Amino acid sequence: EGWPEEWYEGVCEIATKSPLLTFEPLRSVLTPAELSELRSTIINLLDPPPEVSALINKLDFAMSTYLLSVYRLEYMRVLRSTDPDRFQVMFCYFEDKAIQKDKMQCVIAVADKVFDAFLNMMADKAKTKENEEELERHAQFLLVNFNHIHKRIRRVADKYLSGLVDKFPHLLWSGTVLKTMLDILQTLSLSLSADIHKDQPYYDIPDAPYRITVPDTYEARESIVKDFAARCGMILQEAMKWAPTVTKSHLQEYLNKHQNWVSGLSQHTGLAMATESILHDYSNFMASLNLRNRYAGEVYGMIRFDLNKMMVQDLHSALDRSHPQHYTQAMFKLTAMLISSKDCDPQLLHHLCWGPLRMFNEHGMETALACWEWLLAGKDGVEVPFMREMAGAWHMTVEQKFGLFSAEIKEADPLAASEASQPKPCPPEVTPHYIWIDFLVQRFEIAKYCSSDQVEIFSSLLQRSMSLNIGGAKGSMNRHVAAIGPRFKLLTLGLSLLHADVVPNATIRNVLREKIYSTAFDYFSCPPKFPTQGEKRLREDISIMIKFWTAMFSDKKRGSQLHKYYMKRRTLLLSLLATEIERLITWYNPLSAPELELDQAGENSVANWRSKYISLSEKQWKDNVNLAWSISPYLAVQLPARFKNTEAIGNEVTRLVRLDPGAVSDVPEAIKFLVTWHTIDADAPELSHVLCWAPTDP
Amino acid sequence: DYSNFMASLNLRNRYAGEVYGMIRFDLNKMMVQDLHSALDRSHPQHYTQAMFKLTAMLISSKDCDPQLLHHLCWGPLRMFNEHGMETALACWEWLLAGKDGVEVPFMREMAGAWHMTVEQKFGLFSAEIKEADPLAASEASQPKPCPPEVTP
Repeated sequence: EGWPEEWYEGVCEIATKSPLLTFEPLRSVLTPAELSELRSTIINLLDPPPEVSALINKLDFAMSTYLLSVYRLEYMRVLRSTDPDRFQVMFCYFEDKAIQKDKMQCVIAVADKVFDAFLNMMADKAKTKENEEELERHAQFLLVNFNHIHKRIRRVADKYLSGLVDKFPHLLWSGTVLKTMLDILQTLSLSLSADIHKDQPYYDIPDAPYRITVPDTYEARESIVKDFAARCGMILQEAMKWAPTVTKSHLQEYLNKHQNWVSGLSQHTGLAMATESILHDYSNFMASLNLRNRYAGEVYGMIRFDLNKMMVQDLHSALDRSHPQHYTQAMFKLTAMLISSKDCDPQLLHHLCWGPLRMFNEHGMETALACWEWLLAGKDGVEVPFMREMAGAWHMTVEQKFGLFSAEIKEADPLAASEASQPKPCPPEVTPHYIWIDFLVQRFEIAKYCSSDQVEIFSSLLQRSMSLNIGGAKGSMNRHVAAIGPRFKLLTLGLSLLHADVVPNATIRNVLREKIYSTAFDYFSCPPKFPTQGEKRLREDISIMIKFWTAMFSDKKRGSQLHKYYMKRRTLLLSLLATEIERLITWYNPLSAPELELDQAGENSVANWRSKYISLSEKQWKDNVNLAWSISPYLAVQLPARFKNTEAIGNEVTRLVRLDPGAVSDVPEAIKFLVTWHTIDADAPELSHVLCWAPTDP
Repeated sequence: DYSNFMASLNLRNRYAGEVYGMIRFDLNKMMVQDLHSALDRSHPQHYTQAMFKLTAMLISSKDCDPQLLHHLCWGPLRMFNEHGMETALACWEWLLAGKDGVEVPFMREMAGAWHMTVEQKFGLFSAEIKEADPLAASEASQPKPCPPEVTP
C-alpha cells in the first residue's frame, strides 16, 4: 500500500475472503541480481536468526515468491479480518505433509511476526466484556495444543502461551482456564494406565470440542504427563501469590461438581491436585465449603414440590426477633435459591443487599460477606447490578450516620467532674467498616484490570463520602482517636485509585485530590489524646499510618500556581503525619524493647524527614503559621500543641489572634493567647472584649 | 489418594441436607418406590441417589424400622455389579459410623444376604461350563475362553 487508491481497498477486501495457499510433490509442481535483491528484502522484513537466513540463501525464485505471497496475504487478512478465529488459521499451515518434507523454519518465522502483530492490535481494542471471552478462548486453544505429537509445535505453543500470559496478567485468576487445565490433566492421567496394547489412543475433553492423541510407548506417556504436571503447579502458586480469595473461591466452586463425586471413588487426580495445592488457616475453607454444599442441598430438597414469600418472611421474622442462627440460615437459603434460577428477580437481590442494615454487628457482617462472596463466585453476568445495590446501601449508611459517620459526644473533664457525672471513656465502635473497606479494596483491585464500568461506581462512591468542610463540628466523619484505621485506609484506597491512571480527564482529579487533602487536614483540628483500644488492634493502625505516609510521599505529579499550591500542603501534611506516627509508636511500648519491632523500611525515611524538618531555621518557619491560618484558624490554634522546639510559633499565633480574636471562640486554649496583652507590663487596655468567650475550668 | 475422602464427605453432607429439606413437610413409601423403580429400570444414578437418601433417612430416626434395614441390605442383590457394590459399601460404612448400637442386627441381615447369594450360585459359587477342545471342534463351535467374572 503505497495508482488508484481504491484498488488497495479492493485488495484488502479480496484478502478478507481469499482461501489458503494450500497444496503431491511441492517443488516439482512449481538473473542472480534480482534473486539477491529479493533475498535481501525477505531477510530485512523477517529479521530471522542467522541460521534461518543461511537456509534462505539457498532458494530459487518460486519458493521466495510463494513465501512473500503467504506473508502478504496472511498479514493483510489478520489485520483487516473479522473472523473470531484470527490467529489459529496459521496453525493449519503446519498440518500439511508436503511442507514437512521440503528441505518449517520460514513458516514459524513469519508466524511469529503475524502473532506479534495480532497481539499488538488486540492490546488496545477496548475494555468491554466479550474481549475477555475471546482472550479466554484463545488461551484455551493455546492450552490444549501444548502437548502436540510433533516437537516444534509444542515448543512454539509454549512460547506463545508464555507471551500471552505475561502480557495479560488477569488471565491467571480466570474462572474458565483452571477448569480446562484440570480436565486435561485428568484425561492425561486416565490415559496413563490404559493397557498399552489396546486400540484407539484418541481421547475426548468434556464441555469443549477437542481431542487428544497420545504416543505408544509407556516412557513417552509418563514423560509427557510429568512435563505437563509442572506448569499447572507453577501458575497455581503464582495465582495464589497475588489474589488468594478469588482463586480460593473458584477452587471451592469447582470441588462441588456433582459429576466428579461418583468417579471420586476412583483415582481422579484433578481433585487431588486441587486439594494438595490449596493446602500446600484451613478452617474457614472447609466451613464455607460445607455450609455451601449443605444449604444448596436443603434448597434443592425444598424445591421438589411463587416461593420467595416464605424465605422473605423467615428473614423478616429472624431480624425482628434478633436470632443470629435463624438469620444465617435464612440468608444462606436465600442466596442458594437466588443462585439457582433463570432470572435476576430484583427484589431478592435488594433484600439480600439491605439485610445486614437492620443488624449491624460483626457476626451479621461476616455472614453477609460470605454470602456475597458465594453469590459473586457462583452466577455469571451479575456484577454491575450487585455493585449498584451495594453502593446504594453504603450511601444509605452514610446518610443515617451509623458507624464511622456517627455523631460526636463530648466527655467530662477531671478538673470539674466532682458532680455526680464521673469521667469515663466513651469511644465509638466501628468493626463492620473495617472489613467492608477490605472487601471494597480487593474488589476494586480486580475490577481495575478486569472491566471499565465499576470504576465509575467506585469514583461516585468515594466522591460522595468526603467533603471540603475542614472546620469546627462538621466533617462527615468522626474525629475520635479510636477510629483512625478506616479513615486512613479509605484515604489510601482513594490515593491508589488516583495513581492507577484510570480517570480520563483532568478536572475530576483536582476535586478528588482537594477532598483528600481537606479530610486529612480536618483530622488534625482537635487536642491530642491517647489511644484507648486494646494491645491488639493498635499495631495494624500504626502499619496503616506508615503505609499512607509512604503513599503520600511517593505522590509527585495555571500550572505554577497549582504546583506550589499542592507542594506546600504536601510538605505540611508529611510533617504532621511523621510527628503523629512518632508519638503513637512512642506510646506503643514504653521501653525500647528491640524484640518487639515493626516495619523497618519506612521508619528510616520517617526519621530522616524528622531530622530534615528539625534542621530548619527561624525563617521559613514563621510562614507555616501563615499558611495554616490561611487554611483554617483552628489548625493554627492547635499547631503549638504538637510540640515544635521554637518560641516563634507562640509569638506569631499571639499576633494573629490579637489582630482579630472573633474568629476563634473555642474555650479552653484559645483565650490564653489573648488574655495576656502583657504579663506584667500592665498597659494597653483595648480590644479586650472577653464577654463573648465560653466558660473554662475553675 | 485423597479423592475418596472429599467425595464421601461431600456426598454425605449433600444428601443429609436433601433429606432434612424433604422431611420439613408416613414417608418411607415413596423412597421404597423410588428404589424399586430404579432397580427395575436399571439406572445407576437413581440407584445411588435412592440408596443415599434411604441411609440418610435411617440414620436420623428413633427406631430401627426393620423393613428399611432389610431393603438396604437386600438391595444390591438385584444389581450385582462393581458399581452397586461400591455404593453399598460406602452406605454401609456411613451407617456403621453414624448410628449407635446397630451393629448386631445389621450383621445378622448381611450374613443372611450373603447366605442367600451362596445358595443361589451367583458368582464364585456359580456352576461350571465345559469349554470346547481344539482337536475335534473344527465346526461352528470355535474354541473361545469363557472365564467367570467375580469382582464383587
